[PDB]
Amino acid sequence: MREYKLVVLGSGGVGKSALTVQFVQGIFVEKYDPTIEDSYRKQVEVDAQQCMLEILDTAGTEMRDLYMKNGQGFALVYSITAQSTFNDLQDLREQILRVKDTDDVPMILVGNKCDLEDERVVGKEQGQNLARQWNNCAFLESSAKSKINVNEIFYDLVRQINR
Amino acid sequence: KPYEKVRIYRMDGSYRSVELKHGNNTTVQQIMEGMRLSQETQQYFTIWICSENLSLQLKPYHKPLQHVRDWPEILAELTNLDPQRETPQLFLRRDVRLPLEVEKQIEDPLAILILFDEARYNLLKGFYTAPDAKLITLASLLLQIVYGNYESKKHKQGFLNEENLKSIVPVTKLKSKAPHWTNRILHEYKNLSTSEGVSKEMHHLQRMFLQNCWEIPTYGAAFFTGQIFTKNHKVIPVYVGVNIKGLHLLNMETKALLISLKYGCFMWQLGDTDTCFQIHSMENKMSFIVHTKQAGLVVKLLMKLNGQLM
Ligand SMILES: Nc1nc2c(ncn2[C@@H]2O[C@H](COP(=O)(O)OP(=O)(O)NP(=O)(O)O)[C@@H](O)[C@H]2O)c(=O)[nH]1
Ligand SMILES: [Mg+2]
Repeated sequence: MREYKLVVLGSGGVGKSALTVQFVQGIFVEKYDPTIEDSYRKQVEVDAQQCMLEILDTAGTEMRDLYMKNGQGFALVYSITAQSTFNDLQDLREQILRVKDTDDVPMILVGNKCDLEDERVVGKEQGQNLARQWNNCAFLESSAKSKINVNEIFYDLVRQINR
Repeated sequence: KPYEKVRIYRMDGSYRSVELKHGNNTTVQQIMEGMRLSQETQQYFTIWICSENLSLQLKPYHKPLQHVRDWPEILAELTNLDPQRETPQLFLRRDVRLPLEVEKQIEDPLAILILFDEARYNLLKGFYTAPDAKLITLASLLLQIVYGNYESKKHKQGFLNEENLKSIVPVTKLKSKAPHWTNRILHEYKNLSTSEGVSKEMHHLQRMFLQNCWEIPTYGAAFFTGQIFTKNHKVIPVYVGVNIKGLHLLNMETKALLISLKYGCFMWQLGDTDTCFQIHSMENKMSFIVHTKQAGLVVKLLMKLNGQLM
């Protein structure tokens, strides 16, 4: 069983912990409790093999260079509800490429809170546009609350690490 | 801007970082407040300090970072261990005082998964003695939980190899017993998956696993280390297990259950030397002495857990 070091990055309140906890524990985290640094472990099956995922759930309110050095795959999460969180991701993408010293880094752009259509600020096509800008990066809109595209975030990173 | 923090681990190797608002003077109770746990989830667990060869439950008033600092001295007081090789970490684990009657009514998914992870850890390490049938049932539940539904295409043949078995049976059974259980394990696994009466909700399956662990004699035990002399008094290193049911001795090397005594059926006496305690077993006229510098801790816990029992 191969181990996969995944890192969930993004600004405060976007749902990094909620996505990670839904994926790992099958629980929706309702209360907002700002993360300092949490790590989770989860065995899953991807492409006919058992994989042990070690998922680092990072602080969004604000060790980062180390996370990027060690990490094999990165989920860059914003909330479709908050423009600033979408804006903040460009610098994180650039930081990862710098630390890795390559464009060839497993990555996925995640527009979370897609159950909140009434509060949407960042259009889906703006998310798609950013992903294309990023060398045709993987992109999903997700909901930790509705269990929409939650597993798919982490499975896609595993597949990317495997190529 | 600046703050101090500590990682609180669980038995699966996961951790949560918690803010230390009073530095190394922060207490266990304060750290428990700092977790992501409801007043629901919190009462079942507390902070333990654990290295490779000693794990101790801390009191709510202890300052865990000071226990980490003082670990060499603690090891010298309570054991004869190599201090250099013991580097302790702080863990969230089941409170040894948690009554089984309370645990049996727990419905909270997070509490269940935390208890489940810890129980699985104990099972795989060999600290749960049980008949083959029980271990097979536990293994089948682990397959459902970890791998999902049985599929003939995936599981019927060439699936339960020695690597796979390591994750679902005790390490003590891997070489001589487990290889002969594969068909029995696969049968129960298939039966779980195809039985619509069996809920496949994760927390339901995890609770079923716990339900099968609750009658195991050493369930929820705090373990201490010691020695007994055979009744040419050859030394046998032992684990002393103390839980809400009573006292349990395991052979340290084999994890074999040497004796299991329920509260009300035995008495104890702290040795006047304080390097041991004596046990007197009833309807038996049989007695034994366990040598350990944790004797004081063992007797205090026995008193507390016996005292809890109605
Ligand atoms: N409606 C909805 N709410 C969500 C979703 N994901 C997270 N939330 C909510 O948004 C709040 C923040 O979520 P959380 O996962 O704590 O965000 P975070 O990115 O980990 N914040 P930090 O960086 O400070 O640790 C919580 O109240 C949570 O319930 C979602 O998909 N839909
Ligand atoms: Mg968080």
